[PDB]
This record gives sequence, structure tokens and C-alpha cells, in this order.
Amino acid sequence: DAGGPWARTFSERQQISNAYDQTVSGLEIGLDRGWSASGGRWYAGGLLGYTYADRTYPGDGGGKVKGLHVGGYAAYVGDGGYYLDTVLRLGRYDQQYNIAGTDGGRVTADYRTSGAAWSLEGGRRFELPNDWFAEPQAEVMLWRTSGKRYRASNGLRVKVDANTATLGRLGLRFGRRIALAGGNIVQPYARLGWTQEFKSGRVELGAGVDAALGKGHNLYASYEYAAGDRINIPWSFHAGYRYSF
Amino acid sequence: DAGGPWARTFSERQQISNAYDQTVSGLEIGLDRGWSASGGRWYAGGLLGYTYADRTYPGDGGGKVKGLHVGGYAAYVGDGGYYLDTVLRLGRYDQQYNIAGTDGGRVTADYRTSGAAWSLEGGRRFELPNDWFAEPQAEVMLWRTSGKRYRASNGLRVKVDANTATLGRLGLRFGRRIALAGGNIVQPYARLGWTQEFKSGRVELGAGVDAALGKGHNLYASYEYAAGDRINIPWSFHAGYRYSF
Repeated sequence: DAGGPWARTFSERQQISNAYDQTVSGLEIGLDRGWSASGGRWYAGGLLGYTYADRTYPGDGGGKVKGLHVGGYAAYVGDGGYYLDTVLRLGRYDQQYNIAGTDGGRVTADYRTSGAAWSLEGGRRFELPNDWFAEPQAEVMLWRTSGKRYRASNGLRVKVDANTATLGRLGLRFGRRIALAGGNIVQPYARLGWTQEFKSGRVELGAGVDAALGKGHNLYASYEYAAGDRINIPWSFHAGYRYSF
Repeated sequence: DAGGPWARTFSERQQISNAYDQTVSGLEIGLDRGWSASGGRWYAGGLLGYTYADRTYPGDGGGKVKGLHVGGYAAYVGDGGYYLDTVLRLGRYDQQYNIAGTDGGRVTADYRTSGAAWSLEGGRRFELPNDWFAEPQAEVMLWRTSGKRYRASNGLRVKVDANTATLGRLGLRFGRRIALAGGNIVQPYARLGWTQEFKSGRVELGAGVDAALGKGHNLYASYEYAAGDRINIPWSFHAGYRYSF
């Protein structure tokens, strides 16, 4: 690979508990160029995304969330098996919140907001007999959302909070690299992960397949499930395509 | 008078400054019974009211406010010329606020609230040559509004504040008691007043006429204008009728 275009979709249902359930869906599109740094292989490039979060509070109601974002990233891939990516995302959001107060009271909201998310991720691939691999991975993630706050004089006050959150993520995948008649590479794996959040914890189990289908094509699909403290993700799908061009 | 039914309407435009203009309109209805306490004349009774406040913020929008209230009151009237009334009002309100954030953001609100207002008022009538009178008056007023506050998790916060406010009021009226052929009493006066508010200042000028029209009827009408710090009341009308039954 000397770089290429790529597209990735995704969709994850969160059941976050006391309590709201949201469905987060997205689409990224992107391009990088690659080069030979001796000992490794370097990748730099950028991306464009949509993102849609659809939420629900119990009796009440909840928000919808739409957003464009752009981003830039570098990736290294070592001969020895080390990888790391860092990625910077800048986003603008549009939320239409819609609540109820069980007393009968109905508050409506509608506003734009700004986000950034920076993440850094690395890990190593240890090959094992019969083309099975082992792959520990670490991902720290930082992001900020912007605030807003106004006020109808002699009465009402509305504040949107600028929350700002760190993530750590630990995980391991086991798979087999398996070569089909022709040139194809189907490469299944199953994945175990832990992740937590300080925002100014949970375990995840999933499985995927990444195929290299001869003539520059690449397909990835994975499923993920997570249970945790606040958190509960009955399903989380990612599908991705890349052209080695 | 041994008591009777009464109705009073009113409407006052406030231009309160940095900035919102509101029009406050109302209707009270009420009844009291009267008796002879030697040296004076005592009045006790109750009332029912509607009240409508229609507000406006600059570019933005603003609220509407509807409310039922009930109340109870006593009044004393001395032979010597001293009067005092105390009145307790209990109310429930319905506000539909509607704002804009000049950034494009639109927040909507809709809720019920509770109020009470207790006031105590007194003063003396000094008669002067040719049936002109002088009448200093003092009015302290206490009232509380109730609060409300909810919150869309991991985002938005809405607070309505329970404000709670004292008023002092100083004023003087000069008029002439004037007796028409038959039995009628037209009694004009002009009125100067000061009032301020600690809420956890301004001067007022107006004029009225109170008629006793033979056979138990009573009519009052007044106009009032006020200018002050925060405050500016280009107009404030009160009309009232009472049947001496």
C-alpha cells in the first residue's frame, strides 16, 4: 500500500444507565499517502465525516444530533510489527433536544456546538504457528465539546455544559491470517477489550474479519458488545472499505 | 358600607431596561363583610383573580404568563382617618417562554409555577379647608415565586429560579371631596409616589377619580406613570367598581 481512498460506516447502540439509550451512527471518508521510512512504513492523510446520535430518556423524550467533521491523521506500521495512529478530528454539531419534566413541563432546545477529538493508539502483532497472530493494543483518547448558556431575564436559565473527556483503552485480538486460492486474504479474529472514561468502565467482546481481496480492495467488518458500570452496548457494528489504488 | 361585592381590572406597561418590555393585565373579583368596631369600621373578605403578563426581549422573543389566584384580606378604616389593609394572595402560573440566542439557537419552555404575595398597607387622611384632603400612604409588599429545574443527562441544564422579593412604597395624594346635586360624590386627586425593590427604585405620578354614585354604586379609575433606574412605566391603568349592597 502506498496510500489510498477509504470509506467507513458504523453504528453502536448504547444503553447508559442511572438513564438514556442512544444510537450513534456514522460515515467517514478519507485518503492518505504512504512512504518508506526504512524499518517501517508511514501513512499521513485526512478525512471527512458525518455523525448522527439519536437519544431517548424514559417517559420524557430526548435529543437528535447531526454533525459534519473533518480530520487529519498519521499512521506508522513497523516491519517488526509495531503500529501507531494519531488522529485529530474537528467537528460542528446540531442538536435539537426535547424534554419533559413529569410535572407536565416541556422544555425545547436547538443549538450548534463544537467538538474536537484527538486520539493516539498503538500496539504490536506477534505472529504464532500456523499464521495465527496475537495483538495487544492501547488507545488513549481526548475530546472536548463546547458549551452555551443564555438567560431570559427575571426568570429562566439555560446552560449547556462544555464537558471535556479522557479515554483509556486496553484490548487484545487473536486471529489467523488465512490465504485463499488466488490471492485473497480472509483474516478473522476475536477481540477482548476494556475501556473507561474520566469525564470532567466496561468490558468488550467482539469479532471481525478483514479481507484483502486481490486488486487493491480491502474489506473490514466487526461486531462488538460491551457491558459495564454506567455503560451497556448491546451492539456495535463497523464496516470499512479501502482501495490500495 | 357593611361590605359588598367588587370587581377591579388593571393593565400596566413596563419598560424594564438593561432589557425587556412587558404588559401586565389583570382582573380581580371580591367580597367582604363589614362591622362596627367602636372608633373604627372593620372589613374582612376574599377574592379571585386572573392575571396575564405578556413579555418581549429585543431581537429574541419572550414569555407569556397566565394565572389564577385566590386571596383573603382585612381592612380597617378609622373614624380618625387611619386605614390599613393586609392581603394574602396565592397563585399558580403557566408560562410559555420562547427565546433566541442571536447565534441562531432557539430554546423553548413551558411550565407551571407557584406564587404568593402578602402586602400590608396603611395611611392617614387629613381633611383641609373646602373639602380638599391630604393622604400619606405606606405599603410594604412581600412575595415569592417558586422554582423548577431538570436536566438532560450528559448535556443540557435548565433552571427556573425561585426569586423572592420585598417592596416598600411611599406616596401622597391630594384631592377634593366634591358633592354633586342629588347624592353623588366625585372625588378626584393627583398622586405622587416612590417605590423600590430588594429582590433576592423609581418615582410615580398619576391621577384618579373615585365616585360614589347614589344607591350603593362605587367607581374608581386612575392613571399612573413611573420612571426609575431599571424601571419605566409609560402607562398603568386601574378601574374598579364596588356595590355597597
